[PDB]
Amino acid sequence: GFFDADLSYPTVRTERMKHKRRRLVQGPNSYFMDVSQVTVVYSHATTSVECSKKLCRPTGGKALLVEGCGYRRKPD
Amino acid sequence: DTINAKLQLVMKSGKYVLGTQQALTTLRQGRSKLVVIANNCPPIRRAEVEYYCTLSKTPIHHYSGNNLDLGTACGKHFRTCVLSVTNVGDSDI
Amino acid sequence: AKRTVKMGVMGRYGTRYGANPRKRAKKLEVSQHAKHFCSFCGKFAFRRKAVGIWRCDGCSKTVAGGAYTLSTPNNSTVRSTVRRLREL
Amino acid sequence: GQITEGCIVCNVEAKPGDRGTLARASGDYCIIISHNHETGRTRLKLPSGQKK
Amino acid sequence: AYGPNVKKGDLVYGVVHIFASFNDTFVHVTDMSGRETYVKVTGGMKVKADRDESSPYAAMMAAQDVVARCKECGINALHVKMRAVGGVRTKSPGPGAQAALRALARAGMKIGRIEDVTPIPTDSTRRKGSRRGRRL
Amino acid sequence: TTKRRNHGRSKPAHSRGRVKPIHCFNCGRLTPKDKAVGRFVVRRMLDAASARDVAEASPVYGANFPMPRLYMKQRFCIACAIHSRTVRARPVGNRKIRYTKKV
Amino acid sequence: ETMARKEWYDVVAPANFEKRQFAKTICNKTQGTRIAADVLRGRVFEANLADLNQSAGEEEAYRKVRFTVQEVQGRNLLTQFHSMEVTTDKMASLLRKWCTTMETTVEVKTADGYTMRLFVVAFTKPQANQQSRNCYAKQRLVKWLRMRITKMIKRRLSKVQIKEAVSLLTRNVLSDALVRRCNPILPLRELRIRKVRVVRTPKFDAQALLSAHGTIPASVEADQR
RNA sequence: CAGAGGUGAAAUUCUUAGACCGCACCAAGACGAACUACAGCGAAGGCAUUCUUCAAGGAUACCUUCCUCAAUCAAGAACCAAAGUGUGGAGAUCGAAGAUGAUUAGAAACCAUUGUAGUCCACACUGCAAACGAUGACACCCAUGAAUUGGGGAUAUCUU
Ligand SMILES: [K+]
Ligand SMILES: [K+]
Ligand SMILES: [K+]
Ligand SMILES: [Mg+2]
Ligand SMILES: [Mg+2]
Ligand SMILES: [Mg+2]
Ligand SMILES: [Mg+2]
Ligand SMILES: [Mg+2]
Ligand SMILES: [Mg+2]
Ligand SMILES: [Mg+2]
Ligand SMILES: [Mg+2]
Ligand SMILES: [Mg+2]
Ligand SMILES: [Mg+2]
Ligand SMILES: [Mg+2]
Ligand SMILES: [Mg+2]
Ligand SMILES: [Mg+2]
Ligand SMILES: [Mg+2]
Ligand SMILES: [Mg+2]
Ligand SMILES: [Mg+2]
Ligand code: NA
Ligand code: NA
Ligand SMILES: [Zn+2]
Ligand SMILES: [Zn+2]
Repeated sequence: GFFDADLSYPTVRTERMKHKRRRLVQGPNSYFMDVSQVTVVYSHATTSVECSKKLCRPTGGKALLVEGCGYRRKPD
Repeated sequence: DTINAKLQLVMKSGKYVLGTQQALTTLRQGRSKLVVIANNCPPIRRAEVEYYCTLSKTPIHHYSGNNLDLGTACGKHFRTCVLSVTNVGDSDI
Repeated sequence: AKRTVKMGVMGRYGTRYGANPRKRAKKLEVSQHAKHFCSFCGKFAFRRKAVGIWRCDGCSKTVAGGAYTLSTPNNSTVRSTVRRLREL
Repeated sequence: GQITEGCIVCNVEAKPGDRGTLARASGDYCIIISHNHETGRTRLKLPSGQKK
Repeated sequence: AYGPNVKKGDLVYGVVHIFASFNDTFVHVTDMSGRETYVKVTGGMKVKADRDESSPYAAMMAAQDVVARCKECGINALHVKMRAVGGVRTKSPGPGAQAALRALARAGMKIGRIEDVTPIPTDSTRRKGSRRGRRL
Repeated sequence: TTKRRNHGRSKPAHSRGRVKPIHCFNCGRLTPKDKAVGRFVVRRMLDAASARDVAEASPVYGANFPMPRLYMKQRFCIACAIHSRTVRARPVGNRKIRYTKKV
Repeated sequence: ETMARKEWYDVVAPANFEKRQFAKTICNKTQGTRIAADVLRGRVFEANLADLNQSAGEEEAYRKVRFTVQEVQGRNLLTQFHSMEVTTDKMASLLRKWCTTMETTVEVKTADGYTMRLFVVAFTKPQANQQSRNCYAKQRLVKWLRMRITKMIKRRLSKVQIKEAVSLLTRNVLSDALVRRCNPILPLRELRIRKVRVVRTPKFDAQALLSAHGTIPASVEADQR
């Protein structure tokens, strides 16, 4: 302890555990990836994405990537 | 159902004709692309329509409802036993 | 305007035959004069001619069933049972 | 002998070739109970509730 | 005179059904199919008062009467089946069940396998008494 | 004057509407299944004295092979549970003691 | 006197069991138009599996087998399998509180007729390092487990004769296969077949009965003392 | 083969015309034990066997869409345990009324043996409960420690 917690400047340890709509300023949780023709895939996709074959499977949470194609997270 | 979704696309974008007599006329010509028959159709009338489709090699779909359901699915307020679509627009089938 | 409060078609009997006997006969009287749905064709055009005999105005088809209604509830059960046994 | 057990029937012949004597009034029927292949007989429940 | 044609030391098995309620006790010996009975003695055949038909003493006397006569039959070993009233009534065995089984063992019979065969419903009809129970 | 916070059963306010009743093991009174006093008992068929008499006379039962037991799930109405000493009235301080396992 | 008119018989089991002549019984001797064979046919005898397969170990001591008389040959009664069941004390000692109990019913028909019903039961268990207060199962896994058991039993028992089917149940082979293939779906504490009953039988065949009994040990009940 | 049932103790009641008891079956109507828990679902009333089938409901996930569409209420409408009513079915169990034994000063009651209406199903009524958390609905803030049901995110154990 011994550290005073400022409400307007929370520590990274505290703020990292919060629900996305309980942060000081709310924001997204998802991101975009590219796979390899090369296509961009949403991290929480729920529809069917085609190359020539399906690349991901829908899930209750994050989408499931097929095995046998490299993927990389895009910035920003 | 999947068939009902396509009928709405045709009903607003394509061209069609309602009734057995007008559908047979399109089959005698070459303009027919698909024929839909309700399950509530007289057996002798159905056999005649299917024979025309076989001769002209036209795809045919057996609807799962009666002529009341087929008319409702087209947005109409009357019963239709046979439907023939001459033009399909922005639709797979 | 509405011409009677309670008894619609039984009003032809005046004050005679008693309230409960009139009430029980009204349900069957209404049913035997209504137009029932025809599975052949698609119209509400089934009318009873004689007891157990129904004719369609559109189809011009005659069907045998029911003293006061086109199909009895016991008949619906029997059709399902027969279809199930045939599919075995 | 060709009708599955548990079926609903009407116009039943009491004796072969009688051309129909049981379950003929309006709304009536008979119920098939069981078969006996050794004796070649069939058991029925009549509208009155009796078994034959 | 009676008994199966076996050597003098072989074991011949029967089955004894012991029914012990809170009003009586049955000691009943049958074959291994249950279709043939050898002897049957009840506690009520041994006492004179209605309130003693289920006492452990009456059950002890009934068992000894069973052994003293089934020895002529040639039966000298028994499998045991015990039951309470069961059904929708009580499932606890009556007082005479313990005494009857012990008496048979001390009388000379060999004891095979033991099992409880009380009737148990998977779901039941309503039992007697009201929704308030027996108010005694 | 409310005597118990749970009112003598196991039905919180916003959990259930009704629990089906059961017959008392002893008198037959109908009691909701979550209110009645339940016990699972395992009783030996014979006591120690009778068991040794039977065992010596058996070619089956002995040191290696034990003898069978009775298994029962008993549910009582409140009056029958008190009269049979299954539970007793307790001082006000001690009423909140609960046991989760057979002791 | 009753036993002045009784006669003794022997009950023999099919060839799948080591102990052939288990149990003895009595019946009235033939008098007038009443024939002893007519009364005897159709009786059901119950025995303990550990006594039949005396070479078996400890799990067989908790099962009982029933046989039904089909023919009388001298003083011997020839039998066929009727049912099998776990004893009541053993079954009631398997239930625990904070788990879930799963039951299935399977009905299958063997090659030579003989429809039968199976009645399986199973229980869940906690994992080795579990800390939770219960090990209840999800309903989707219970349904999946029930489906797999039904598929394996019907496939296995519909290709064999009645004699081999009994040997699979008696010698504890089918249950082990079920446990091995069902643990991946859901960790199981125990899986048992608790009751088998024959529901329907084919027409009587004398040669089929004889081929199932091998060599018949001779009874000495009718001889002189 | 001579008793069985029932009680604190008995008696009404059944039984050599074979009761009770024992084994395997058959019929019919209810009901789904143990697992069953300060657990789940439902607006409340309520809801526990398996398989097939129909239309729904909530929670979670989302860098999808839309843009104030909301909260709560006289009048008006729908649902609502048990008992009760009407017309058809059904009628195993239990059982208001009634009958017969006891107990008692008396006992119309509590106890015992029975038993009608009911108890179950379909359609139509009725609109009452200690219909209770005796606590109206929507919204905000609020200390601590162990748990539990469903979904999701991050990173040593068992089976396959
Ligand atoms: K008899
Ligand atoms: K979780
Ligand atoms: K969680
Ligand atoms: Mg008292
Ligand atoms: Mg809730
Ligand atoms: Mg309530
Ligand atoms: Mg309690
Ligand atoms: Mg859990
Ligand atoms: Mg008595
Ligand atoms: Mg259950
Ligand atoms: Mg009611
Ligand atoms: Mg009624
Ligand atoms: Mg009525
Ligand atoms: Mg009664
Ligand atoms: Mg009474
Ligand atoms: Mg008096
Ligand atoms: Mg309350
Ligand atoms: Mg109030
Ligand atoms: Mg949940
Ligand atoms: Na011993
Ligand atoms: Na009744
Ligand atoms: Zn018509
Ligand atoms: Zn009680």
